[PDB]
Amino acid sequence: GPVPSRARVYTDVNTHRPSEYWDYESHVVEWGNQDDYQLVRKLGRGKYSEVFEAINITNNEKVVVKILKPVAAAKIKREIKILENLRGGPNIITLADIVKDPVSRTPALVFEHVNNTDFKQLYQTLTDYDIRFYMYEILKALDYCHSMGIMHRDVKPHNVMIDHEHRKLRLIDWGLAEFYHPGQEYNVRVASRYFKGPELLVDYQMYDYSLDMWSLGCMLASMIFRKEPFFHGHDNYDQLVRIAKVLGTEDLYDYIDKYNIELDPRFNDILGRHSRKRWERFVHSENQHLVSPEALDFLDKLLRYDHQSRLTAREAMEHPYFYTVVK
Ligand SMILES: Nc1ncnc2c1ncn2[C@@H]1O[C@H](COP(=O)(O)OP(=O)(O)O)[C@@H](O)[C@H]1O
Ligand SMILES: N#CCc1c[nH]c2ccc(Br)cc12
Repeated sequence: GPVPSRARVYTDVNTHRPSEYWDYESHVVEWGNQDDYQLVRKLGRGKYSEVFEAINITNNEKVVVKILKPVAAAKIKREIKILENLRGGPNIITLADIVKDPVSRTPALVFEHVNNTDFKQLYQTLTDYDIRFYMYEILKALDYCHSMGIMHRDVKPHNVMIDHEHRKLRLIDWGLAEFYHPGQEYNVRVASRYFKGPELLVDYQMYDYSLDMWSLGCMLASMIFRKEPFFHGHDNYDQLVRIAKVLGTEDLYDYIDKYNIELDPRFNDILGRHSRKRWERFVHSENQHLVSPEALDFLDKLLRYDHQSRLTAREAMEHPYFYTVVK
């Protein structure tokens, strides 16, 4: 069957921490006062929660309340444990409180509020310098969570909040985040379609932190090339074909051969034969202002089929693309 894999960094983090750190099922939730929060307006609803803007009446400060939908209790204790483990880390959203919602009878997670810049405005107006600056800020959050033995598994632009006036970034939505344990087989049904790594698309379960680096590369490619999304699959199968039209099929077959993966036979009639395209193929007069040889080299080192061959978050921070960013 498939050849096993393990991360090339932070392999041992969870074995050297006390069991209390990663055994989220055993964690006893400390409950706050639901009356401290007055809901103001609904911001959104997803598959797993309803999100509200609220006010903490003990300090008149704005907060965001995520009222979880009735779902596997294991998923909720996992998100809480990850948020508590990462609290105070660089650019990680702060979990302010946990209360029992009186209406839903389910947990409501209370987060610090971010006066976030509209997503469309960020996509349309961030400059070359701003993309480098904010990518460096995302890498601080990713190296922190990876160093803490956690993979986000849902890196995408709507999960990165920016308050552009204050040059403040936060990585949010840790509901798909998981503890990395070497040799563990994970569910491939994670991440959003356009940001799914090849490991998920070929059904390789022994993945690691490097899935987040693929997702980050998809975000960067969309931003620098002005193509939303960069890999625009009609479904999870066509998603791999879209990747193969850029990275080529030969490196894809070498990847599946290395890990002794059996490709779904559904791919035999749709994958075709493609050569790798040079990154300059995607440059045009409307994205030239965001492209540089350092941006392309950095992107090339994130967007690799072999998850073990991608830059780690800490190696990425060393890249020349960031030399211009004030530190
Ligand atoms: N900490 C936060 N500060 C400000 N807005 C937030 C915060 N967390 C989430 N939001 C906002 O919540 C809104 C609704 O999210 P939603 O689509 O319901 O999420 P999910 O899919 O996780 O349920 C989004 O527009 C997002 O920007
Ligand atoms: N794509 C897009 C827009 C966007 C939302 N959050 C971001 C964080 C960093 C960078 Br760089 C871009 C974004």
